[PDB]
Amino acid sequence: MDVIIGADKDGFAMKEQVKKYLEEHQYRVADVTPEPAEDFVESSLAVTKKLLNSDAHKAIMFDRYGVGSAMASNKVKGMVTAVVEEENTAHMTAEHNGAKAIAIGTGITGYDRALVIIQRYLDTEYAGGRHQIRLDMLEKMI
Amino acid sequence: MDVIIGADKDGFAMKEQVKKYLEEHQYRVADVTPEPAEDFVESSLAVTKKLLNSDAHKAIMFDRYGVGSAMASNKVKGMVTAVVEEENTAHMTAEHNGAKAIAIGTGITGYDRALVIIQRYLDTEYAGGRHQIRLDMLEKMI
Amino acid sequence: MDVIIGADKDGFAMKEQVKKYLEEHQYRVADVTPEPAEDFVESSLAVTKKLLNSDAHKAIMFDRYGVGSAMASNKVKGMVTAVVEEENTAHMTAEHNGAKAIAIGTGITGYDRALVIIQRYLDTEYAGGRHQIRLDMLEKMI
Amino acid sequence: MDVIIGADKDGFAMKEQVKKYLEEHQYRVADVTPEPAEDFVESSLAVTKKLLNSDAHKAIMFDRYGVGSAMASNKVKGMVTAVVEEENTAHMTAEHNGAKAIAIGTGITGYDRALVIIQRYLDTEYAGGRHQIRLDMLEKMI
Amino acid sequence: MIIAIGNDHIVTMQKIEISNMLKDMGYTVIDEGTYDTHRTHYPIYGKKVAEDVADGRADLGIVMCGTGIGISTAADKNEGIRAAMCDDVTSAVYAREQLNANVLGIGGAVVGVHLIQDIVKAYLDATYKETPENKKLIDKIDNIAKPNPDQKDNPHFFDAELEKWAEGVYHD
Amino acid sequence: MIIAIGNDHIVTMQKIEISNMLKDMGYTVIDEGTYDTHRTHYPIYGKKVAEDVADGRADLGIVMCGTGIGISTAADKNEGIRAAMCDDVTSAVYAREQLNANVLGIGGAVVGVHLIQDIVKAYLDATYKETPENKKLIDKIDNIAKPNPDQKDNPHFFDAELEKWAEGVYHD
Amino acid sequence: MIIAIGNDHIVTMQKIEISNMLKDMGYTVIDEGTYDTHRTHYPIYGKKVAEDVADGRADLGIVMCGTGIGISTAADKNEGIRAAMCDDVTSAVYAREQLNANVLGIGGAVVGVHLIQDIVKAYLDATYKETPENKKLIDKIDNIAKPNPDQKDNPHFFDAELEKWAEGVYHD
Amino acid sequence: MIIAIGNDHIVTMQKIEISNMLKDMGYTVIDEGTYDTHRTHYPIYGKKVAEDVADGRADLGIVMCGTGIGISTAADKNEGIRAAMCDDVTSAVYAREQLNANVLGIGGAVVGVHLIQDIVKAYLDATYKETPENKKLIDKIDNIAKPNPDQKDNPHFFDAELEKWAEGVYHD
Ligand SMILES: O=C(CO)[C@H](O)[C@H](O)[C@H](O)CO
Ligand SMILES: O=C(CO)[C@H](O)[C@H](O)[C@H](O)CO
Ligand SMILES: O=C(CO)[C@H](O)[C@H](O)[C@H](O)CO
Ligand SMILES: O=C(CO)[C@H](O)[C@H](O)[C@H](O)CO
Repeated sequence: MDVIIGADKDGFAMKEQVKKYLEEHQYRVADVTPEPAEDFVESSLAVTKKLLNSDAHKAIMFDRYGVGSAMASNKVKGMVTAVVEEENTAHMTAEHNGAKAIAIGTGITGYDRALVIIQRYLDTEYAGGRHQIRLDMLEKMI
Repeated sequence: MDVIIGADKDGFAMKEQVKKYLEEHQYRVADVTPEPAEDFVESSLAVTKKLLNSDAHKAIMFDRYGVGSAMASNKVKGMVTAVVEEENTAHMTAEHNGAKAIAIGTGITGYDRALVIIQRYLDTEYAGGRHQIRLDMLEKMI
Repeated sequence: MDVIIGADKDGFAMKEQVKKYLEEHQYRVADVTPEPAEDFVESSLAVTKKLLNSDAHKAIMFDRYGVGSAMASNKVKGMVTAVVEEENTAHMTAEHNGAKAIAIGTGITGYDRALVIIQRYLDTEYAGGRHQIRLDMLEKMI
Repeated sequence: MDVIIGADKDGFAMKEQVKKYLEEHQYRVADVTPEPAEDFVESSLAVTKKLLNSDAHKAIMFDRYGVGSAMASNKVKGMVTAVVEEENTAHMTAEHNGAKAIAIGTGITGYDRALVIIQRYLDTEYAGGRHQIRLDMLEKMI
Repeated sequence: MIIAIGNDHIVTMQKIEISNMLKDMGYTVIDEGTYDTHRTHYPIYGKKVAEDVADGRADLGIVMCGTGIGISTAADKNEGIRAAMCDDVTSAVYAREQLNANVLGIGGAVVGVHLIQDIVKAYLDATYKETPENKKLIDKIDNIAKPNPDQKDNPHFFDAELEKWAEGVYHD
Repeated sequence: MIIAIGNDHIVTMQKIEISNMLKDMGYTVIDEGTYDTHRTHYPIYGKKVAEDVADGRADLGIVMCGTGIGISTAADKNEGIRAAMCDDVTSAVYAREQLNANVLGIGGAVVGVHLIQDIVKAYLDATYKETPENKKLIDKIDNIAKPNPDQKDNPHFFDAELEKWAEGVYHD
Repeated sequence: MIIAIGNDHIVTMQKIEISNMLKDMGYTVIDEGTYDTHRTHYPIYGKKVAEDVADGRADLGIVMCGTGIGISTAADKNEGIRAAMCDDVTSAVYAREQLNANVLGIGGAVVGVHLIQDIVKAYLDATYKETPENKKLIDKIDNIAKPNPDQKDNPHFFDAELEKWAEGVYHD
Repeated sequence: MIIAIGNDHIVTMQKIEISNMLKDMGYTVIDEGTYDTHRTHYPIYGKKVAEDVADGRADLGIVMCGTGIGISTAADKNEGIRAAMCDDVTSAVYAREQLNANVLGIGGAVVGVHLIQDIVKAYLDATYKETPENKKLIDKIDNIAKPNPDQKDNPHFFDAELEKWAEGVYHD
């Protein structure tokens, strides 16, 4: 499975740890920010571009609060980014939403919890069906 | 106001950060683990001992998951330790419970959130009144 | 205390029974339909007229289903008529609403229940206070 | 469809009206109280005996409040009697419960409403299935 | 068909149950009554539902409050409306069949939800059966009140009372 | 005074409201009915409440289910019990005053909470008043059923049915 | 101040609690989200709340769904909006103080009511404090999306999807 | 497996949701926590659940109150118990796998029901994985408190405090 990752200065440290984790678990990782991005807008948009152009359908954005990377990337047409800070949304956003990416706030979520959130997100497939109407609506928006 | 703090190897890093934060904000801190404790049982019990044997009513225990320090320190007769991961319990446990100490898991809670949790806890006083019956009950237990 | 009563052909029988009941319990009754009214529109309007043009604040309208007498009399500006089939509304409509009259359907409510409903209604005074805003609103309508 | 009916002095009048109604609608009626029963215990038990011995599975007991006929007849092993004063229970008790009979209180329920209750009860079949466990439990009791 | 529904704060939960049922049944619903459970005033929602029905935005209306008396009375006090206060299936069917009532009132705090569902379904399923007898009754009913142009379709009709409320004029 | 209360899963919320009220009124409550809303069987709780009353562990009992018919009937089918199914205040008062009913049954899904509160209050406030007439009725009722020692104080009485249920015998 | 609020059917009860609180706090509320718990679609309400805020009918907006992700994303995808998805107090305060977020999103099924209340209170109490740093971030965010006049103030924007739904195209 | 559950009056509704889920999952449930929403005291139910687990009447326990701190602390203060206060899946799994916690505490007013369900399921699904490391930690934990025979299996343990409560000693 492919996973796109990116981060600004505040999320870089965790991004590096997660990258190691992903490689250890046989994931093909595409890091769009080998060096920390100027800010979360740059990193989140870099992740969005790489994702929407790649065949990957999973991505992780790292910054201080998560909120920013999601706020910025969701402005992109067709993109769906979920800020995740607990274990239920970790899988529900994948199951119900397009969850093309999740955003983790390094100042909000501890590492051990982030890994559980990440693994649940990666292990969950989109359910489609009735949920597609909402995704069609979102992709229609700017 | 006085604040008693302590941590094992996992929570030591954040403990050091919070100590600097607290001292910068005019708080008189009593660090019972200048060097990381063997484990969370030793650190939580050290904090509890110093607390119950002092005129301070606020304490912070640091470890990896929070649960351990609370599970251990709550075994001490008269002690009341709250694991805190969000901002509502941060103040409610002090208002309603004896909240002699809060336990923060560094693998669960990010630093920025930890500071908000800590500040809310420190800024809240016990309400007494009807709540005392429950505290009287707890102190009666082992 | 005074009570205004009236009924059409369907509610006449119970009306006569209640009149005897009321008179036996020291109630001063004003019967506006000594002979059954043509229909519930005539009986309910007769009761309403006598009520709004008198110093009484309690009235009982009798017909087959209750709904008709209330539907008709409520069209009169300032009137408030409650169809009553159970014992809670019996007192609540007087306490909260102007409850200038209650309407009982003889094809719906048995006599023994009717008496309990009536007694509860007669024994309850309007609470005023916050409820007045709603009564002021109703009286403002046609 | 067969229907067993019975009543004491207070329920006799309505019983007679309903009997006429049932005959007009092609129902085969078995009246166990051509003359009013001494009390509701006698009438309700008379109805119960005739029912549990007949092939009929519908019955109507009439008294002043309904409560008594149900309280007495339900003491009979295997009997299930429902006091009915509104239109939902009228059918739900047949659908879910054994509803071998319904009890109507003439001092509680008006004639027009009683007819709607009766017709809904007569038009509804027991659903069986999951409900049978509860009926098996009831029939096991004294 | 379009059903307009309204309620005061005491029965918002019961209103939600009925709204859900109506939609499952295929009805289009216009929810006017209050949306939360914050203290408000029944006449406001009774009037809104009444006007939806009178103006043709909705075919029928359903209104509820604790006992239903308040809001159903408010709905009745509007042009083109015949509101039927019914806590039972029997009178509700009579209301529709004989009086062609176009607004149903129910006490959400005195009637259980299963029975409320039954009353609503019976009321909706019923059909007005005109006769020279009930047509005369209905016409008499439609001509009792005197039309007030200041009330008809006037959203600021109760502003006066609302201001006094904000000023604490109606304290307990 | 001690009041035992029970219910099936359809009306647990209504039971909770009544429990709260009874305690605020100063009564001691023994909650037997089901505690959550997981599908279960009304006779189980009707029997539990009935025995609390018959054995003297409770002074009176109150049982509820969707319509009340099932649980009140279950309660009535026990030694020492006179269970009255009352969805109204009038018959509830009659039940207490004339039949000395010691178990009150109510349909939590057909009666609104405010009216349920009124029925319970009226029933409890009422007092049995013996008369040569009702004493005779009560005696008749108390002697209709034939006591079954196998049912009396046997909490495992329905085990056979519960097993058949766990085995899918009662599928829809 | 005016607060617009919206939600999908999964969290209508949580929305009601927040609505009640906002009014008790003195805010004027414009409830757009769904009013009952009948299955519906979060983008509809997210868009309605977003436009209330963008058009100046409301000062701020609050949207909720099970996790908040869907409705907060829908809200964010509108001109003039900066929607922040915050299940905690810390990031909510950051959203207001640093990003001048004008729409708050919360997961009504993952956050408990008491914490939801705290998040809302903290968000509202917070004040945006401009700095050369966040002014630059905010400008970037406001210029990412390309405006679509066909979406702006068009309440029929999702009609095609709603029709496909009514026709069973989105079956499970 | 048997799960004992308890709660104070603030989260009775959340407890019901979990009880329902546990039963759907095949677990046998012993509900000890309060049954209605009348003001009561968390230590009572925390102790009852703790003893069920310690005495072998239940395999594991789950306790909840507003924040969960009170009742989980009460559960921890009993012989044979290791109570884990967890508002998240991660620490709950650690609690079971490393500390073999036999009682799970959750804040029913701060965690949303969907997340509570996830925490409970993860906690139950997890298995204790003994190592010389955690066995030493656990043994140290089990030996911190000094056993008090007057508390162990003593139902009247809190009578003293309850009497004072009835006497208005704990007024606000
Ligand atoms: O039943 C009502 C009006 O008839 C209302 O629900 C109550 O008056 C309530 O207190 C709101 O005014
Ligand atoms: O009313 C009831 C029994 O008379 C019950 O609430 C229903 O049958 C319910 O479906 C449970 O069996
Ligand atoms: O959380 C949600 C969207 O992110 C919604 O509440 C759920 O998808 C729900 O099933 C309605 O679509
Ligand atoms: O969270 C709690 C104890 O920690 C309780 O829910 C509250 O104190 C509540 O007020 C009952 O005491």
